[PDB]
Formats: sequence, structure tokens, C-alpha cells
Amino acid sequence: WSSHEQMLAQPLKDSDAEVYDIIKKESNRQRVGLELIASENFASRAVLEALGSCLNNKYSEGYPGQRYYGGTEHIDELETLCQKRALQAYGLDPQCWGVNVQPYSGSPANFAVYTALVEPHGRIMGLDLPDGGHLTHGFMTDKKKISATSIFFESMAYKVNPDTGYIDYDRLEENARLFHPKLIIAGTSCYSRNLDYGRLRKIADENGAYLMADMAHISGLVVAGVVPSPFEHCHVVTTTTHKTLRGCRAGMIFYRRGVRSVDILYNLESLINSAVFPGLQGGPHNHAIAGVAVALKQAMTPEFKEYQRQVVANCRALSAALVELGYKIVTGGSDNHLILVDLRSKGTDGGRAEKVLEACSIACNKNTCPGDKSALRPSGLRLGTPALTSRGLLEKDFQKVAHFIHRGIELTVQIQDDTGPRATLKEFKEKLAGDEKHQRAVRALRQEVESFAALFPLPGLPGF
Amino acid sequence: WSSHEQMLAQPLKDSDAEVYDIIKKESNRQRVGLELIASENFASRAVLEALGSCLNNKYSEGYPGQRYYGGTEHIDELETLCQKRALQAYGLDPQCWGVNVQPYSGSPANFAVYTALVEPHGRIMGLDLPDGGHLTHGFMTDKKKISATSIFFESMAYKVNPDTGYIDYDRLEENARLFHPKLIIAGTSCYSRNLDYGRLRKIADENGAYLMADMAHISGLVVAGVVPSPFEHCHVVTTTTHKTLRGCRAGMIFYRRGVRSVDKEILYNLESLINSAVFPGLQGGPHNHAIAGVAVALKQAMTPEFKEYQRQVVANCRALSAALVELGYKIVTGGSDNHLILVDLRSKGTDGGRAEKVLEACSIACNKNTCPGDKSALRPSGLRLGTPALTSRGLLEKDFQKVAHFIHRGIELTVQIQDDTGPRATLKEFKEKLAGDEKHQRAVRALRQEVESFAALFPLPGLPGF
Ligand SMILES: *Cc1c(COP(=O)(O)O)cnc(C)c1O
Ligand SMILES: *Cc1c(COP(=O)(O)O)cnc(C)c1O
Repeated sequence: WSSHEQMLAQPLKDSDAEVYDIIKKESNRQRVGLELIASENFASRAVLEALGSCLNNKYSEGYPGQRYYGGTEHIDELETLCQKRALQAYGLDPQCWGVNVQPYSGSPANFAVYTALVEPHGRIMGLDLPDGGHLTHGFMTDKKKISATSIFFESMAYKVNPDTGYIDYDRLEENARLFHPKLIIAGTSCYSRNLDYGRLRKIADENGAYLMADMAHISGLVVAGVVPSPFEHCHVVTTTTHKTLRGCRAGMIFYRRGVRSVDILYNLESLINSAVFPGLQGGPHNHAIAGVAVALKQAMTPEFKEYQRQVVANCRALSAALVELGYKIVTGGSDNHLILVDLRSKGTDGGRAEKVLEACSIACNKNTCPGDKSALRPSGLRLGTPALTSRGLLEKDFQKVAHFIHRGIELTVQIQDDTGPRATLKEFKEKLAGDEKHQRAVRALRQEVESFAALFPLPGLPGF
Repeated sequence: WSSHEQMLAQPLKDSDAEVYDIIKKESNRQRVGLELIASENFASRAVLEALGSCLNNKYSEGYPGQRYYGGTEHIDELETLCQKRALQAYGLDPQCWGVNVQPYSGSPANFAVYTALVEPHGRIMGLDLPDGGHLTHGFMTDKKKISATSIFFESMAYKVNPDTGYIDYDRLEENARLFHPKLIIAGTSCYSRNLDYGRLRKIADENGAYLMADMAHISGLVVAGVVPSPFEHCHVVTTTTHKTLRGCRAGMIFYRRGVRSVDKEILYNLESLINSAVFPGLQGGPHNHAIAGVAVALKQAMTPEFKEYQRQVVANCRALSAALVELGYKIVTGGSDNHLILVDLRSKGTDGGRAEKVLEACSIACNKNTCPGDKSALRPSGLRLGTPALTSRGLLEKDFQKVAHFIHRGIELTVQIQDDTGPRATLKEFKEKLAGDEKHQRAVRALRQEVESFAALFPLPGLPGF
């Protein structure tokens, strides 16, 4: 009749032309650019197929033991499988650790941990945004509470030294005695080094606070064994299932379960599960949990372990190649997948550079460097190797890359001379758009990057 | 070269055999059962293909105007398209309404509004859980603050008349005068009737509170024009993009923008507060594939085919009501203005607890709910039945008459085990007797073998074999 209603069978490319091209376009913008954004990566066809399944269609509100609905014989099979793969892939005795796989992304998971362990107005210490922390580790101004984490809990930042780039731990341990936090966060969004979880545990225990690691950026490296495991000192560990773990967007919270002390058990499990549900979320996204389960399988495999070993080495290559060209790397080096490039040695800033490199189809982002005084004119560049390593690039290809980046910095500087010394940014950006002189080089530099990029592959479903 | 590690091109059926079967099993459990859970539905292949795309791979932190990263020409094209489809599908002048499209789901969308407009410890009022409200509308008891809504904010509930099953608006107006809510919630999870948004606006205004509608359950019906629009009285309206809108799991927040009232003249400020609460306040990077699906689902929602499916959904409900009323069941408000009904199983001598399980075992899905009059949330007397999911598989009035009949058989059966169980018997007992007795297991198998035969006669929306 009008029961043409089986438009439900109709495929996207025919149902929504507008959305189809957008996908076809983006997936192409990916194939030709160089992704150096540390938090980016490319999920496998496998993980990606799970997201489109009919598991979207099931409401499984509660947990595998206790659910609020019924046709859940399979969603329980699934969620359990995922919890088991998670604890396995990080090699955790389930008689010591548990895992919640329901958080929707990194952020919710973090939050849910605060709700659970810290309470409304309890204190949190996180590394400052400019010194390398995340928005969810608290973030204020003398005027406003930006991040929900500073709106509902009382937060305080601990900073890195402004000459080493290193977290000043003697400071943290001194202020924590004065601030009295209920939880210390150990995790970063832009830090080249391994965190001393051992010392942090000391500081936490001396205050009767929980040590929480947010290993979102290094989760992949930790599965492989490349960087040291946080699990040895922390009571809780949250993580995205997608930055270097290379899954789809989701989050997990790992918590300790078992014994704790003199003459007493952990209670972490029930508090954290409750906070995620019914505390904060609604029905779990089962297709998401599927992809996470898939990605955890692939992560245990030795092919992942090699990709993760490649990732770090690709970073040492890129560092050296740039060091050799006169660039300063912030802590002098890196223990993992990223580097903080200080562009003050080349006479420019990360604000300007970021834009010129962007126009050349090279992606990265600006970041403040330890010493900076003005988050308005940031001096750094955050470069990471995960996404490009997933497309195959081995060291020699990254030397190729270091060179393109260099050209781009040279380019940004030409525009910084030809712009004037008291030049606003709206200007610099204007001149990069209108001046034909410049457009020529930019266009040339780009035509050169995309072709280099098209050589390696782009993971994903049929073409996209 | 271990660099043959391109296990990244390798398909699921080959890469994860364990998860493949789990998907193949569930998608099958779906084809043979009768889904009567009101919040469930089946998304189209179209909406479902968008979820698997490369859009997953992009980080687009900020908003279309100001993002924090760069390769976003397309994500902006997309997010805008979605915002436009949304305002369009509900027929809203974009000079009067804006839409945030990044909530990861209904729950977080509500939380963001409360975070933006009510602030920490600000007062909120919503319908009580057992009276048909939703968890996120606040939920607390004598000992614990259970929902996060009632942890960070201070909530107090309003209830339905227990002799009528209708919201008692008189009490809500009285109580609001003493409680001073900063925001009143107008939305339900299990309510057969239209909410008088008009009167709720008059109570909100009298108190200088915001009227927020959470139309999650009825969003589909509202796009078709079946039930009346909340948009005519509320300052903000949140909704899932998946209950009766039939999309993927995500959420949206609609807010007023323009001039709110004059002395000069003061504008709404709703937009910037809301947007900021969503980001960078609460969430991280948007899920672009999810947004793609929502955009797809909204285009399908404007089409007259959706409008006909939505008109069918309501009628299928009237069919299911009557068929059941005719068998002696008491429908809670006596009827329904939408997609669901709250069945009172006290007239058949049993409860929602036991029934739910028997019907479950017979491949018939629904869930228990307290009825207005109930005193014991462990002994709920009701059944929430909804028509959306089965209407998406084609069932018409007449098919629902046979459904009504299967449900009936199942209640008769639950009663057989309740009698053959003893009166002072426990749910652990009832559930175990339903499992060990072959006497019972026979009927159950027979009734099940019969439901599946019936369900298989209908299509099941979804992408290929998965
Ligand atoms: C289900 C529902 C929600 C919550 O959505 P989730 O996607 O489960 O987080 C919010 N409001 C109402 C009215 C609902 O029925
Ligand atoms: C990116 C990131 C997150 C947040 O993940 P979203 O999905 O973007 O919410 C959390 N923690 C750290 C340390 C991160 O880098």
C-alpha cells in the first residue's frame, strides 16, 4: 500500500545520498592526508562491521547477573566475553581485578569513577591542561569551572617542571598534604614520558587517597608490554577503547577486587558499577561493546604486539629526524607514541604552524610547552605515530614525513616574515588564504604529501 | 614481514568467530520472538550502514563554528545537516529553536540540560519512577540517592492519582509552590496518556522554572503528528533518537532561542549554556558515525511512509487494548493515546513479576511495572506492552489480535504454575518450578513453538547477515 515501508531494507547510498557523499568524501580525505594527531587511529574492518549489526536493537539495561529486561541470553554472552577478553589482554587475575565495559567514551568512564569513589565536592588532583592533562582531570580558571569535573567536584592541578618538561613530583607530594584529595589522577594527554606510578602510589597512600590511572593514550602500548603497566600500583584504571587500542569509541573502568589490609576488602566494584548504572547511563550500546570485544581479541595477537613495537620505534625515528634538523623535542625524547615539538627554536609558534601544516594535508595540533606563558600563543606541536603506523609506515617513511613537516615549518615562517612582527593571527590566516605567492608553495607541498600518502593503505570497510 | 598483519582488512566472520556467532544468534532470537517492550524497535539497514563507516575515525571535538582540530570540512557538513534535519522534521523555525546533536544517548542528554540550566544542588521535579517516570528524572528513597540526577541535583517527585492512573496536576502545582523547582520535567517512560504541557507551563512559569520535556518514548509519534507536540510550551526538549524515532542510540537536546520577555527586551540564553555543558563540560569527542545514523533516521522520519507506520503504531495499540479488555484485563488508564498500555494483572490473580518470566520463556517480551495503586515494588502488578517494534515488522490490527491471544495463554499458564506452587511461595521458587517441572515445561514449549512460527512469518529489518 503506502506499505512501501520496507524503505528499511533500502541501502544508504540510495536512501541518503547527502550522507553517502559525506562519508565517501571524508574517507578519501583520510586516504590522502598524513594523520599525526596522537589520539587518532584507524579501526579494522572487523571492529567496524560489529558497529553496524542488529545488536544496536537490544536494550539490556542492568548487568549480566541482574538485567531489567529479558531477551538477553546473547547480550550477556557478549558483555561477559568482553569483560573476560579485557582482563585477559592486560593479564589480570580476575580474583584481583574486575572491568566495566559499559561507558560510552573516555569522558563518561572517568566521570563515573569520580561519582563512585570521590563524591560531590570531594577533592581531585589531576595534571594541569597546559602541562599535559585532559579536560576531565579537572579544569578551572580564576573565573569559571569549565569541565564537569571541576563543576561537581573540587579539583586542583599539579604541574610539570618548566625546564625539564617533567612532572614535578616533589611539588605534588607537598601540596597534596595541604589540599587533601580523595583521588589523584595519573594519566596524560600530552606527555612523552612514563609516569612514576610507584611514587604516585606513595603519595596517594600517605594521604589515604585512591590512585587512578587514566591510560587512554597508552592503553595500546600497555597491552603489548612496550611501556610499563599502571595496573601494578593503581586501584582503578580507566581508558578509552580507541586511542592506541585502535577500537571504536567506548570506555572501560578497571577496578581492584580482593583484600586490602590489617587485622578488610575493596568495595570498588559495587560503587563503580552502581555509578555507571543506574547512576549515570541508560541502556548500554551493545554494538559498541561488540567492537570493543573484537578489538580486544586483535590486541592480544602478536601482530598487534609488533604494530605496537613498531609505533614506538617510528617515534624514535621521527624524533631523531627532527632533532637532526634543529628542532627541540620537549623532554629531549619520548618513551612512547608521541613527542612535543618546541617550535620556539625555529622562531614560530604552534598556532601558526598547525594551520599551515593543516593546509598541506598534514594533521597535528598545537600545545603549550612547559615554559609557555600564554595559552593564546602556544609554542608547541604534538606529534604522534599510531595512526600512520597502522597504515604501514616504518621508520624510513617517517624520515620522509619529518621532511614534509620541516618544509611546512619553513613555509609558516615565510608567511610570518611576510606578515609583520606585531601580527594578529586572523591576519596570518588571511594572508595564507589570499596571497597567491604563498598559495603556490602550499599547493605544491600538498600535492606532494597526498601522493606520498596514497601509497600506503587506509583500513576500513568497502573503500570509504 | 609479519607486516602481513593487515588483519585490518580481514572481515569479522573470519577475524572474530566467537563474536560473529553471538551476532548471528541474537539476530535470530529477534526474528522468532515477539517484541512488545515499548522502548525497543528495529533500525533500518540505511541507519545501520552509517554506523560502520569511517566517520568513526574522526575527532571533531568542538562545534561546527569552532572546532579544536582540522580535517573537519565534512564532519561540519554532516553535523549541520543533522541539526537542520532535526529542526525540520519537527517543524521548528530555526530562529526560535536550536538543536545540540552530540549527546551519546538519552540519559547523558538529560544530564547535560540539568547541568546547564539547573545547577549543582538546584531543584528539579519529575514524575516518580513507579508512577511511570524515568530514572534520570531523579530517583531517590529513604536511604540512597540512586540516580545521578538526585545526587548532584536536589529532586522531589510528582505522582499520579492512584484511583485514576493520571498525573495529579493539582498536587504538582501545590507542591511546586513550596519546593521551588528550578526545572520541572515533563516526560514519561510508562504512561498511556498525553501530558497536559499547557498546565505544566502554567505551573513552571508561576514558579520561574523551566519546563523541560523528555519526549523520548513519543518522539516518533510527535514527528508524525499523532500525539500533540511538546514544543509548543516547553523551553527545552530532550529525546533519544531511538525509541520510536527508530534510529541508532544517541540523544539530542532542543532549546529555545530568541526573545524571551520584555520590560527593553531579554533574550533566551538557553543555547550557550546548554552547548557548553555538553562540551567541553561533559563529553569528549562526538561519535560521528552515530550522528550520521541520526541524520539518516531523521530523513526517513519526514517521509509519509514513517507517518503511516506511526499512525499504524497507535491503531495497533487500540487493537491490542480492546482484544485484551475483551478478555477481561484491566488497562490502567482504561486506554491509551499512544504506543503503549499498562496492563493490570491483579484482575487475573497474578503479578507482573511472575508473568514477565513465563511470557519470556514463551519468546514473548515485555516487562513488569508497578500500577498506580501498588504498594510493594517487589510485587509489581503490571505489564507494560508496546506496539512500535512489532509494527516495524508489518503486523496489522488482526495480527495483534492473535498476539493478544498468545499473551493471554501465557498469563493463564503463569497462573497454573502459581497455583501449583503454593500461595506463600517466592519468586525464586516460582522461577525454579517453571524450570524443573516437565509438566509445565511441556505447555511452555508448545506455546513457544507456536509464537515463533507466527513471528517468522514477518520480516526483520537490518543489514544482510551482519
Ligand atoms: C529510555 C529513556 C531515556 C534514556 O535513554 P538511554 O538511551 O537509555 O540513556 C530517557 N528518557 C526517557 C523518557 C526514556 O524512556
Ligand atoms: C581522549 C581522552 C579521553 C576522553 O575520551 P572521549 O571519547 O574523547 O571522551 C579521556 N582521557 C584521556 C587521558 C584522553 O586522552
